[PDB]
Amino acid sequence: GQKVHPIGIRLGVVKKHNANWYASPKQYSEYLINDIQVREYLRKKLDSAMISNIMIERPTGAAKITIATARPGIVIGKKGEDIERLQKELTKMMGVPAQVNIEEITSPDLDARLVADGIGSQLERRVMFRRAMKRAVQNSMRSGAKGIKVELSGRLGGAEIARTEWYREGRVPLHTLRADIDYASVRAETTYGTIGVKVWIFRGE
RNA sequence: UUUUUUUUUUUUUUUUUUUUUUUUUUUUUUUUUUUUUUUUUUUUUUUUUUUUUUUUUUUUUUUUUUUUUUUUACCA
RNA sequence: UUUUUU
RNA sequence: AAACUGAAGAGUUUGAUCAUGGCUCAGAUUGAACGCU
RNA sequence: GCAAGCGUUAAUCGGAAUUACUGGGCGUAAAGGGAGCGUAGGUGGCUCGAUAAGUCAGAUGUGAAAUCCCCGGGCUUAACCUGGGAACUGCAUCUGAUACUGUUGAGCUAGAGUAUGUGAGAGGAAGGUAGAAUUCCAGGUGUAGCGGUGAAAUGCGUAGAGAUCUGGAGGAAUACCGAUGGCGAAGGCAGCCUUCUGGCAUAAUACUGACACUGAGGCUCGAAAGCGUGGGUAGCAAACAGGAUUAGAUACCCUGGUAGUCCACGCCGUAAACGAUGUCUACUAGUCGUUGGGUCCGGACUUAGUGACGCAGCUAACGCAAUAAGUAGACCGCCUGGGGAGUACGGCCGCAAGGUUAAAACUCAAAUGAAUUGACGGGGGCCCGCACAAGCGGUGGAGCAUGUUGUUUAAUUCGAUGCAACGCGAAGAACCUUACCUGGUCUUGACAUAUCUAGAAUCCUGCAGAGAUGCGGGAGUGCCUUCGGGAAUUAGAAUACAGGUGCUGCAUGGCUGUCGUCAGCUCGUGUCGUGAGAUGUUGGGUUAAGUCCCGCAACGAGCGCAACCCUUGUCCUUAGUUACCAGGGAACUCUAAGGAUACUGCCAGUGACAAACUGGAGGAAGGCGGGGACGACGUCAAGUCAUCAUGGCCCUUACGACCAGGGCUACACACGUGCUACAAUGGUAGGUACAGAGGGCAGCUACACAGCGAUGUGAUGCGAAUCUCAAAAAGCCUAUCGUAGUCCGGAUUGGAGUCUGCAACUCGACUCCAUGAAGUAGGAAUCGCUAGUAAUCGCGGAUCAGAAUGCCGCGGUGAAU
Repeated sequence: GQKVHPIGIRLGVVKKHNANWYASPKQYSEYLINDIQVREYLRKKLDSAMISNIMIERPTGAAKITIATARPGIVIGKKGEDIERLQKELTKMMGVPAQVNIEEITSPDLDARLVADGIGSQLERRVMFRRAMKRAVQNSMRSGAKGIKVELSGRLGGAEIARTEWYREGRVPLHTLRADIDYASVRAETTYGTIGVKVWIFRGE
């Protein structure tokens, strides 16, 4: 526990906030609470389709939610009937129409959250942690990442003593502020406890 | 028995001349030390064996007892 | 000159 | 014609190593005993 | 896995090459006898013969049968029985062979010895002698110290020391030479001279003719200490005495000091007696020293020693390496896990001390060698950081605030505990928070889904009660679809369950501290090593930096460093309101976006023809311009299950849930952080200046009036570059106080109020009047700070109804070193 968040330290130099609205000092708190509610609802509902970058920007009441997923087809549904239900469920627990327009991740091996959640799903499927970690490294490296680091922390393989393991390939220079490093941290709820999964994908400058 | 020596702080020792209680070691609190020693700062601490007696005042002067040491306890 | 221990 | 056919190692000293070196084990055997059957 | 058996125990061999004949070792792991001489023994040169014992071959006799093995035969198969073979590695007697061993005859010279000439040497034994120096004694001069130590003190000295000079006595050792130099079997042996005496080295000739090597027992010699008798006795010095040091100091240091050390003659018989390496022989790259000879032309060669390197070979490695630990041979000694133990007992030796030979029980699964990586050292070298030093100001003493301990309580909720817990979680406990205590209560429950019964929810009410709660009365009849009805909704009908700040941070995730913003930490390939590993990453510089350059069996890479980010320092451009004011202006400040500049870029030197450093110019800025964020691999089973999430454990009319009151605020006490002071560089009373940043509808308030004041009423502007908080204080001028516990300090207490809030008793903050406590500069000890810093002065904000001396920021003045 001695490292800054890669996204947060880069929030203004090369990255952008995944929430772009403006409020007044009194309105801001309720905007933020509603935003966090929508985010947690979305991440629990669309847990099948591999969404990674839900972005909330609300211009004057009406909002424009933008989810980026690697599998837009399943979350949109047939002719677009799941997306309408999602639209109205968002609108119900926000103020007025939440236009959710859905992007597409054309390289799911370069997004850190998709890699981390894949490793997590494999871990909850009682797959060897070393093999899952190495598979993710290989997949990202041959998909074209300039660097990938993946850290697995916890009771790995049912071990009584938790340990931290990791693999790195490429550069992933955390201290460089202009590095374009995607980062994700998820948890796999195994049968022996929680295993934390951290993924750094360094893509350029 | 006897004659001398005395008995005081936790201990072992100083007083004292009627007008007061002492070092040292402790002990307690601090401080140095990772922590304990050592060390350094502070403190606390005496029915002066007891009991009559004299004095305005006694641990100190008298008398008794009581512990302590000694030294004696011999002749048939 | 004088630093014992765990 | 034949009597000419036979040879395995492991554990344990160290943070690790190689050596030394003891201890221990896997085999065969019995005029056997004991326990369960 | 075995199976009518399967396991255990006992016992033997195996594995164990762990007694090694096959088939081990002894430099450092256990192991070379202290060294020699030599007895028994073992082994042993060349040539020509003899013999035929060993040896080899053949034949014969025998080596019982059974068993083992081979080929078969009979039991239904098999076990079993059985025929014939093979074998029985042996012994005996004859015959043959003669390479080797034995026994012999003759011969030989190469191993080993002899005679003769030269040479070196601390080889040994006995005498004598010399010169320095110490000590002692006796004198002359001389006067107050000497001596000793890290300091001292003991000690010596005015009865005259020490110093200096002159005589005398005596003992021991032999500076310089002096040297991995010499000699000796080892132990050992140093002045010089004589005597007695051993070995060695060397050139040639002659001679003997295997006379040799090794060697159990045995004998001899054998450092130092020690023992006996008799002498000696200067210095040194066990013991011993005193002085110091120390917690102690039977020591180390100091001052003395006896045995002993010296001699003679004897004992002892042991040493890390070491090269931790038995002796002897042969052979096997080389290079450079040195000692004693010799031969040739200052060198060359050859010998016997004595050293340093270094192949092959050897070794576990270190290392050895013609002076082997290599390649072989002869003989001897020794080892067989660590302790017990080189001990006991018994012999033998000894005057004794003791030596020598040498077990066992028992006990433990190790004990060891060499090397590797770290860590550490009261090891070495180089370097950095407010680490010290140089300074400035504090803390530790007072009162108060706050946190913790302890104590006390019904409870004083829980966690944080060396740095890196203690104004920490908590960015703000009257109720709430709240997790604790007392009491009053509820049980699918305050909260989610499954469900079916009525109703739009929702609003207004009465009483009882501290409240949670309990019992009752009125208004409303939703909306879309419409007679199935639906997003919400109130009271349960029950099972699932919910709920748990209950436990385990030593089951965990996430998050954080810390070494430490220290400069490190690794990897791939290559190479080296049996290997753990190494190299890279080390070295010469250089840097803030594993920064950079150059070397280099390394070549490269990664995370760290730096840079990219924010802020500040100068300028330019766009823009000019609510900002600004030089002459409505578009100058300026400012505001807030985008850029410019700074790069060792230029100059001079130093530097390996480098990296780099030193100084200079220009510039607002000069070398990293200043400040921040950014915290490598990892370490502390570091902190957090009470933010959260979570594995497991635990409670489900209760450890869950609701309400009122109380507690978290108690104080013999102790500590940690602070604030206010102890005053004159100041207090007080008047004037008069100069900020920044931040907040404001969950509000800030112009102004007026009332009040001593906190505040209260009316009212105005402002979601703010507009209005406001708001006046900055320290500062400057004048007066006064005149060193006093005061005109310092402002705790504590009494009284009266204002606000916030349902509510100020426990337990709020301010205001006013009165009181006026300790405190006069703080022990041992200890902390922060290197420049706009410390010190000091005010001003904002988060949390927040109210409640900062804490936290987070802002500017003012502004050092010392």
